[PDB]
Amino acid sequence: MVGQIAKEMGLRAYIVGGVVRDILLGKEVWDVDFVVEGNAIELAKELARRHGVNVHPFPEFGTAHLKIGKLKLEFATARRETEPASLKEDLIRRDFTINAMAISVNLEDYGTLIDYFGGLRDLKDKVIRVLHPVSFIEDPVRILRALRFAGRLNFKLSRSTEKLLKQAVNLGLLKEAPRGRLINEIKLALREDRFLEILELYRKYRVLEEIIEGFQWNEKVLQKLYALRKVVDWHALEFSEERIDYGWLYLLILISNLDYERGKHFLEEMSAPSWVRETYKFMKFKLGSLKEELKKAKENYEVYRLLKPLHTSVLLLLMLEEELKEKIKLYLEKLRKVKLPKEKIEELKKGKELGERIEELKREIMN
RNA sequence: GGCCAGGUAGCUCAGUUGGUAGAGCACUGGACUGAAAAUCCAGGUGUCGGCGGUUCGAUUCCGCCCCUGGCCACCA
Repeated sequence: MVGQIAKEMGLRAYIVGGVVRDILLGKEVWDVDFVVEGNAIELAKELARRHGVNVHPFPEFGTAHLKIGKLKLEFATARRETEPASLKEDLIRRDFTINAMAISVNLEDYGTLIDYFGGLRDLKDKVIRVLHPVSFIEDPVRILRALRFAGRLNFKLSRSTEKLLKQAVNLGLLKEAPRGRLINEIKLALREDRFLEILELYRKYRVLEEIIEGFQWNEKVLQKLYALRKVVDWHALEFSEERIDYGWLYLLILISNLDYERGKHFLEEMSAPSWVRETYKFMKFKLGSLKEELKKAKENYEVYRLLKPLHTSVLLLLMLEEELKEKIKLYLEKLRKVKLPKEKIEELKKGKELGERIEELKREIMN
């Protein structure tokens, strides 16, 4: 219908950017971005009115948003900056070549890939490539993005792009950029499954030292990150129904040896989940004594006592220890499995004494 | 879209080591009246958002959604 409405209005609309990339990468997404030559707002309004759905105009931005089923559609007028702008002009202002392509929805040429800068080739050769030298200078946030992309798609930075990147951070543009954009970029990054690789690019190009204050790289933290990777693998393998957000753990490991002030400040800027702040504040002090307690553990019931109150995160942190690993595993796939029949429980009930008694019975079963 | 709170009666508001819920004004009922109100006795003041899960047991622990408000990024 889009090419039809566009036909009627004498306009040209195209699918654009990341979406196109994801399409070419065989990834399906519910968020599609259109670029219209001519008024995009009217296109969106007509579309929404024909499908009979609510529409959300933004006349100052020149863009509109509408949802059809699970599809999320964003229409945007072609512009030359961040006279009518040509498609080519709207594409030239984007970050990397793999993000620089477009696909016509117009009825006559429909299905035709439009590639000006050779984004198809770079996608073909697995290349993260900036459109112009000045790129990272314009938007320093791209610095992270490139890395992020290179991590997820497992692409490589072109020599041009790499040189310009190193030069971009060397000029300290990372500190000058808006804190919010950067922080959000990182928040995106940690949600990747390949986020570890991204951290590797982060360490390689030394961007973390600029954004975080007091952060430095060493071997212990790195090995901790890999051990965390393995633990995450196993946990997300057998216990996968119990999954939580893993990237925050890697973040915690990164900020572990940091001062608590800059740590709480960082988690504050990062708007981390409550369980993340809890796990961090618990890790900063109590964790040592907890480990020392788990070392003194003999009976299984004491282990149950020191463990069960804690969240999954803390346990995943305890799996870092070689000595504690089999113990925590034993706690997970074994130590908690149990129930009690009717008559017995009825006799157990014959206040808090019911709970205490049940605990006495459980510790009677364990040891 | 991420996060933070706030979610408690009809309205306005507190409540942590999980263990049997509260205030101020409206609600019914009766004593009171010619009727009404005040006031007295009292006692409804409630699946403490919705739904699952862990637990003997969840307002609480966790997960997914609902609403409102505020900080935030809002194309790539």
